[PDB]
Amino acid sequence: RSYAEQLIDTLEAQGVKRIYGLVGDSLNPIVDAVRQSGIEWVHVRNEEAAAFAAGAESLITGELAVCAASCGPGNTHLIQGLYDSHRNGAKVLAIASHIPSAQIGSTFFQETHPEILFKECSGYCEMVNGGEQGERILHHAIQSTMAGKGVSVVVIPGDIAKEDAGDGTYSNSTISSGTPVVFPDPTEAAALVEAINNAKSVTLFCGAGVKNARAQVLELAEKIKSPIGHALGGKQYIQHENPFEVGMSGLLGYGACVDASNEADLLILLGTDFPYSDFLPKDNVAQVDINGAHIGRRTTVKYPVTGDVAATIENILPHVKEKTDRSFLDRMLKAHERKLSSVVETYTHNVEKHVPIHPEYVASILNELADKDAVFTVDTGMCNVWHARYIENPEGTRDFVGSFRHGTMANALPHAIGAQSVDRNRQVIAMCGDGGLGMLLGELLTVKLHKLPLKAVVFNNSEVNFADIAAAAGIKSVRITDPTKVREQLADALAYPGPVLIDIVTDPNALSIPPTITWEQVMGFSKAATRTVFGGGVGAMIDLARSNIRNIP
Amino acid sequence: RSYAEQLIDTLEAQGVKRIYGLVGDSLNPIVDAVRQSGIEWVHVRNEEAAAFAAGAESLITGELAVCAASCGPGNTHLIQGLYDSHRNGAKVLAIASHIPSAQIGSTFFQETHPEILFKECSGYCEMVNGGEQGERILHHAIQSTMAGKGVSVVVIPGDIAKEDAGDGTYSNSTISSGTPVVFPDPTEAAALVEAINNAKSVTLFCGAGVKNARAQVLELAEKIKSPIGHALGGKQYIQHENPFEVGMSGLLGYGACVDASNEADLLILLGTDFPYSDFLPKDNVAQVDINGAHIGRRTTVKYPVTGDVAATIENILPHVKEKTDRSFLDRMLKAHERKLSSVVETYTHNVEKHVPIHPEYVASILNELADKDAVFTVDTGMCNVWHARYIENPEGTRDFVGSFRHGTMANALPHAIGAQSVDRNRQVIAMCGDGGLGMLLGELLTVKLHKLPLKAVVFNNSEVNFADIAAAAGIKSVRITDPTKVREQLADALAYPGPVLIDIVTDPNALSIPPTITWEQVMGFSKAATRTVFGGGVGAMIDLARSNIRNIP
Amino acid sequence: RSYAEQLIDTLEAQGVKRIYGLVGDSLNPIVDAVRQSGIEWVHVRNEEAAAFAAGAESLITGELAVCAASCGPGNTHLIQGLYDSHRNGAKVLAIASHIPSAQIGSTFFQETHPEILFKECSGYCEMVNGGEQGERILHHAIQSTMAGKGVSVVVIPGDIAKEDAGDGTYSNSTISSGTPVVFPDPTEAAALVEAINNAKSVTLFCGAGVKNARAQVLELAEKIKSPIGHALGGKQYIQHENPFEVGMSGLLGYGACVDASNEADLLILLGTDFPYSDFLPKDNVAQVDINGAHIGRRTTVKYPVTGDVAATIENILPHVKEKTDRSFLDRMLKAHERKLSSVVETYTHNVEKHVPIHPEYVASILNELADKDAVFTVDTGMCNVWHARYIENPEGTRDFVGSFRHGTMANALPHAIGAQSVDRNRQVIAMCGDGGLGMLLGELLTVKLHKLPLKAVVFNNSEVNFADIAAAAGIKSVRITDPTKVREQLADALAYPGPVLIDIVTDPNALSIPPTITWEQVMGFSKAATRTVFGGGVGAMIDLARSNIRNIP
Ligand SMILES: Cc1cc2nc3c(=O)[nH]c(=O)nc-3n(C[C@H](O)[C@H](O)[C@H](O)COP(=O)(O)OP(=O)(O)OC[C@H]3O[C@@H](n4cnc5c(N)ncnc54)[C@H](O)[C@@H]3O)c2cc1C
Ligand SMILES: Cc1cc2nc3c(=O)[nH]c(=O)nc-3n(C[C@H](O)[C@H](O)[C@H](O)COP(=O)(O)OP(=O)(O)OC[C@H]3O[C@@H](n4cnc5c(N)ncnc54)[C@H](O)[C@@H]3O)c2cc1C
Ligand SMILES: Cc1cc2nc3c(=O)[nH]c(=O)nc-3n(C[C@H](O)[C@H](O)[C@H](O)COP(=O)(O)OP(=O)(O)OC[C@H]3O[C@@H](n4cnc5c(N)ncnc54)[C@H](O)[C@@H]3O)c2cc1C
Repeated sequence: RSYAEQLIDTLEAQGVKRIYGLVGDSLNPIVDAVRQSGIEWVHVRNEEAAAFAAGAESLITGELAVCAASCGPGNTHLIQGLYDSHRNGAKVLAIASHIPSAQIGSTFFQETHPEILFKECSGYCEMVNGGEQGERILHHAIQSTMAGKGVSVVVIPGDIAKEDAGDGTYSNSTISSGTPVVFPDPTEAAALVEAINNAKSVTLFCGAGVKNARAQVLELAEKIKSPIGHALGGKQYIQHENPFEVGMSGLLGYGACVDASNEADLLILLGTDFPYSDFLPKDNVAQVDINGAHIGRRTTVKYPVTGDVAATIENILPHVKEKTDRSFLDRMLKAHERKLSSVVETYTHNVEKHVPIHPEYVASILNELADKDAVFTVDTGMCNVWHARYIENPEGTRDFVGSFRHGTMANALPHAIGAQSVDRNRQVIAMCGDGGLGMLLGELLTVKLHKLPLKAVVFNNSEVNFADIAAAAGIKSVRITDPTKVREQLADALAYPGPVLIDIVTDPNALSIPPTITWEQVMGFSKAATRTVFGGGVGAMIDLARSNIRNIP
Repeated sequence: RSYAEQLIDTLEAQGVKRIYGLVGDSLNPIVDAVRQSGIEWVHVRNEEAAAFAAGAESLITGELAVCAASCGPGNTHLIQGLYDSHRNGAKVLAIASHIPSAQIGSTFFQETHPEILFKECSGYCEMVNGGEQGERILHHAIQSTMAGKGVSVVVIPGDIAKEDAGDGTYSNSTISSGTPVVFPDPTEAAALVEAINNAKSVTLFCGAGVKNARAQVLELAEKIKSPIGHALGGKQYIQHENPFEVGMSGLLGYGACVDASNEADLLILLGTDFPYSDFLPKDNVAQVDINGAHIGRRTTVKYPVTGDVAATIENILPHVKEKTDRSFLDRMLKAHERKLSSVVETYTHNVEKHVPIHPEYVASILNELADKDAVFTVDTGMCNVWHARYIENPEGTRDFVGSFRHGTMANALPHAIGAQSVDRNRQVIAMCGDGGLGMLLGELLTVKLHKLPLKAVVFNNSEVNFADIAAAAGIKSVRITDPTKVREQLADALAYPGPVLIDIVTDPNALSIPPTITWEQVMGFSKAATRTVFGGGVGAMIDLARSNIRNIP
Repeated sequence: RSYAEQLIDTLEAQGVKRIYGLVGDSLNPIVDAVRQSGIEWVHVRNEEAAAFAAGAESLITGELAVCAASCGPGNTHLIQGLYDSHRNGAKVLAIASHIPSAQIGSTFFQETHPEILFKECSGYCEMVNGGEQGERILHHAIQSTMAGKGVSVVVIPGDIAKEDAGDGTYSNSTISSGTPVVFPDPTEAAALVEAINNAKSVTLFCGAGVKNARAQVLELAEKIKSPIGHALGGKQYIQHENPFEVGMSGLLGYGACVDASNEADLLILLGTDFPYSDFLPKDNVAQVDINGAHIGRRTTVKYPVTGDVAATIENILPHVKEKTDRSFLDRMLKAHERKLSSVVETYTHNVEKHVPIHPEYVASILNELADKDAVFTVDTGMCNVWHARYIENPEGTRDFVGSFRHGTMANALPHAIGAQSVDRNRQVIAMCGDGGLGMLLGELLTVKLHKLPLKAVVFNNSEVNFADIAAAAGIKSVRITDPTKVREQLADALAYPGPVLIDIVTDPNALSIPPTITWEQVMGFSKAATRTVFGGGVGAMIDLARSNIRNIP
């Protein structure tokens, strides 16, 4: 058998179910092996979508996901989605098909040196030079991404896919995909205990690193009476049913999070790399991170701790003294609810009758009507504001995929294609901005071909009729222009048993920016301390804020 | 004044009229300086289009063209178009806006290291670290691309655009954009004279390097009675009104070019880097190239000559003896016309009544109806076959832009946006494949915004209604399904004074591939000598073939 | 036969006589093929020396020179010498032996990715992946460096050297190594003519680009009565027998060059990339360079010309008007001789009796005693000052090799090993600094092994006895401590028919630095205009200065 056959057999034995990619001639031997296997080829019409779809699938499943591209220009289109996947921590293998080995170094038709292009967006990237070495580096690529070291790329000269397979020595191996339990160094954990016991008031600020530490964070918060704020990456895990909830920091922020973080005697950063330093205090900060290289990237950290959040809290809890004074927690919960109530009153008074349709009204209804376990994908831009302030996660059963770190546009539909491919019976909603729809046609043609029943909600601030474009491409569509019809039309679109594009004509003057917000602040290089956020209201998060006030002892 | 103001003033003083790009927040100071200048910002809705549009503009004008992108993901979208522009020899400066200098090295939001990504697709790529150094490297970037050394990239941390301008020392300089006259080394030129005088029969094979050498190539051919064949890059310059015409080599080839090249006593490669070595002889070859590093890249070369084609022929002509025997030239001209007549008879007999519409019928009519000075842009894929075999260049007044070397898909509309922006009164036709239309929407929205009257001819082998999609995006469209209506409907679409999308439903089974053509041959790594080309007919080129037979003495 | 045999046969057929390198196990197949060939392996004891020796050989012969290194750490030692060779324009091929192809991508023992390390110090660098492709990229590497495009590197996985040779298609080719004749663009040449005719006074400032243009530069100078100054790279070609000589600019400078350059109505930079902009005027400058990308790198250039210096002067001379007024030339020649006489009087009055020995006294005697056709190699540091101010080139028959652009230390003995290997009957003098002798032992052991009769002149400012070290390593040595014995002892050492190390105890307080020279000026980032040079005298150059005054009409 050939190396193309061995590559596909190896992926199949490891549980890979799909490969995303646009087929080109250099991939033909690999596509032929996939056709004879149990793996499904997912044909993306835009080559740039393949790596976002694989990234989104891996984020949903926790398992390896795979994308592929043809030689030269083909694998150049992997770069954006691989930066996004790599920064998001998605476990992706990219099969970068390459020119024939005989043409390397001759400035051949389509020739590139793909190893140079993926150096920053991967943990492992090597070229195959034969079947035996190709089997070996395929193992190393999978083992590197499954051990959490980043995206992996295997560059395969087209002709070598047809050469003989290796002998099986590396494909026979079991991949380590376990989660080690990382306890902190006792000296660092003792310094954190002392910092907490010496502080009269503590605030916890959580990011994506608290994903598997909800119970420990909440147990710690109840013991020391600490308000809990979050970065955007931690919103989905820690905001829901949180008795200590004080919102989010940054320009898309809300509530008393910036106040609680800067007024507490001690701030504890838990599993976060929140980059907007002008919102963070410097006086007295602790930071717990599983990657020690991340500690102190964003502000002065006096109590650094390398370790897992859950294992670190479990280790310090018997030595942390109970704080009976919750004056600070009560003050912050009250200020939090007043801040949310104030932005609702200032910006969304009688928003249900606003014409053209207010996007915040759409987001509020969308939060109510979407399924309790829906996946939301979020296009970079204004949709990040609507997700942050209106899309909630009751009981933690929704999933959220976006380009929160790499910040690239037009990611929602490619992410949704991967997320929807995991389970066709699960609802997937893609929040799309009209500006991020220049590549819409290829995304719709992929959705139509694979019958992926995702719901593309377009915040149309153009005038372009996206409902007519979707209908011409063979996709069911609806156009919403009257605010009194949003609930009815959205409920009917979300109930459609198939792919739908929902074209909602929204008000282009929605983004409210206070006169004090500068270009330096927007760009993230303003030094002066700030508590200023973009204008606009908030949604259903106010219900938890209000129950937390009623439950104050 | 600021460095952003100085950058725009410098480009404006050098004759730059447009900057192509998608505006993002990191570019705001530069966009503000453009607004107050005589330069027009051309807003591309797909960021990937900017570098193709600049590349196409530079190929048409011969002058500097400029594209720009916002930080991180933004300048990652420049890569495809910059590889294409760099390989095509287009003189492009890319303004790669970058994250704030204070965040470099902190894994900030959107952070990339753009210097690593452009190393292979540029001749110069440096980062600005202040206003004074920024003025200097802007000069060096422009001087490098104007001297023919490749694409140039200037990476500008967003905050530095607002810092003070340099003192003018480098912006005050005159750029050398001249064309030196490169005569060959007399020893190399003497060896070429001897090779020609010792050969009884000679064939010339021309590429893009004969652009300014038509008269010299034809004068040499008449003196030694040599058939003249071409690579695809040389078709536009040497095929028209050529009394020695014997067609093109490679799988998209036609006529007796492969026979004449391999049967002549001496083959002279003139200004070509044709990469399909299995079509080239090895026994006795000369090669003239202005870049000595390119000589002998593709086959055995015994008579290498570094120099300009026109200056080299002028230098050797007084020493080359007149060949009175034209038996070989006559045999090749006769075989050439029989080969063209044979493929017309085999593949396009009664093609005017073929249903669904034959793409070769569309291409033939398009060649007749398009203006004598039209620009054609060619989408990579089947449109390369139709351009090569049907779109002619009478009197050399048409221009052709495609991704002939980098071979990336979806280039036709981005190339056409740049070409059309040069002169709105000049016809621009974009030959689009239905597979290369996943990014169509953003291209149409740019064309609509700037009122660019290009004609997008879509070879629709899908069923998708692209005419309805174009009409929904606010673009005039027509749908052609009946072959007897192609001439009338195409003539009316080409006459429309504005942008039009022409959706032509064509036969998806057009590509004829002989059973002997292997995947190795398609991929370009088959070693065995070949004369086999893809099936299909040829167009109006047969008229010149037939006049050349009538003019045989 | 094997690819190792084919590589050596190919180099041998192209006239390669030596390969410099330290043999390691990964090179064994290549070393075995060299042993059975006419090529000599030159064993360098310090692997870092190999690339400097090849660079020096190529500078002396004008032909390809070759170095080799073993895998991993071995080819890492090529980098310094390859930056030096690449910047000096030496035509070098480096054979970078690499780990076995089966281990690539496995973090094997000694594994590196050598392609990344040579990107800036080469014009071509590719990896061999088989015998056929290896033959092809060997051709491309040689053709790139012989066409003047920079150093070339061929990376060869150790095991592939034992695989079968390619079929000969590329090794059968003739390499283009000719010198094209580059005439300027007539528009640029016309602007240069106008600038010269409108100026009342002109100064020419020449660099290494005037190597083959002495007669044209001197003919132009006589016609327009222009003083001729030089950068250090042009000293060896234009200073000797020059009736217009006005010295050198920069901190190591001398004479009226800075004055003549800044006081003339027009400055013409001819074949120079002199980097110390604070010594250059900005008001009215022309620049002629064969590489257009270099034009205007260093100051404002209003009259840029891309072209060869000799061809450009030949083209403009019939249109340049004769200037009969030589008031400026006479004033500059007089000021030049007064400046040289003044530094001799200020710094070297009675230097023949100075104790410890003055290095300027050593340099003056060395200039007199060395052969008329000697090669001088110059260690970076104080030896650059002594070469610049004391080592002359009567009739142009001496050669000079140094690290003038890359500026790396300890280059003199590795450069001298390559230069001496070209012709054992030609005198080679290496000017060594005591600080640049930490790697002396390996250099002496190579010189002893190959019986290279070079003369290592050590300016010993330590106390270390280098004569005793050389004697212990088996090399003839002499120690000079008395200034009255320098002439006699140096004459006897230079006459020794074999390698000699001459240990001269010199005064460590020789470097005179005026109180106005700042660290910014030493580092090359001071903006203010300057005419200040380091203290110290000059040598035999004063004889030409004085004859030029006597010959003033
Ligand atoms: C248009 C736009 C606007 C934005 N505006 C904002 C804004 O106003 N506010 C905002 O908050 N964000 C904003 N973001 C996103 C922002 O740039 C950051 O990506 C985000 O704040 C980071 O969230 P995080 O810290 O949860 O995740 P990450 O940056 O991924 O950090 C997670 C950290 O947890 C660590 N970790 C992982 N697992 C564990 C574990 N088991 N134990 C311990 N540590 C662990 C990781 O090593 C890492 O350091 C914006 C994004 C976009 C696209
Ligand atoms: C789908 C597809 C299929 C293709 N199939 C074919 C095919 O079958 N046949 C085919 O021919 N092409 C084919 N091509 C294109 C092919 O890959 C090459 O790009 C093309 O053949 C190169 O043309 P060229 O030699 O004219 O241009 P280039 O490769 O650009 O070479 C031009 C040469 O001229 C030299 N030069 C420039 N100016 C001068 C001067 N003044 N004097 C001297 N030398 C000078 C340059 O240094 C260079 O070496 C295909 C492309 C695509 C997208
Ligand atoms: C310790 C130290 C101190 C130094 N101090 C000084 C100092 O004070 N003064 C000084 O002058 N140097 C000094 N140097 C060297 C300095 O850094 C430069 O390397 C040197 O001045 C450059 O000389 P150049 O212009 O002749 O050569 P290059 O920089 O090599 O420039 C040659 C130019 O000629 C062009 N060219 C080549 N062939 C042709 C042709 N046929 N026609 C046209 N153009 C052609 C090339 O493209 C190039 O642009 C120092 C070096 C060291 C190690």
